[PDB]
Amino acid sequence: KVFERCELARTLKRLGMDGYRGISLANWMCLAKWESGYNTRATNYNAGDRSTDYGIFQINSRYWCNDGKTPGAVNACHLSCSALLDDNIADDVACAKRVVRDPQGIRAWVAWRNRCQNRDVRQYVQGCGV
Ligand SMILES: [Ca+2]
Repeated sequence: KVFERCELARTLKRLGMDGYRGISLANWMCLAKWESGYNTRATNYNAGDRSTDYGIFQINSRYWCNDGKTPGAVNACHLSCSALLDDNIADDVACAKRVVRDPQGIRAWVAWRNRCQNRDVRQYVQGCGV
């Protein structure tokens, strides 16, 4: 499913992402935007390391979910990568929260540093009533 901007913003707020481990809602919106374009079915194969990025947050199969075909992989979220491709982002969110609980936090996603860090990210939540 492809979310509309404000519809996702309101969903994330309900799911408790605003201020999670110090990360503002606008940051999470910025990340979802550059990672998947707000598409829950998004998938990216990394030919280079044989891992795949899944879902709205492009969660990588080497560490966070199990797809069975990633060598030397762990499944820190205790989820099938499969679960990150449906239309319900409740587990995606629970997993994203798990990612940022690691030392690195949101920096774990290079697109955040490239596209969101030290930027005015208000654009992503303006007018959404969140
Ligand atoms: Ca899901």
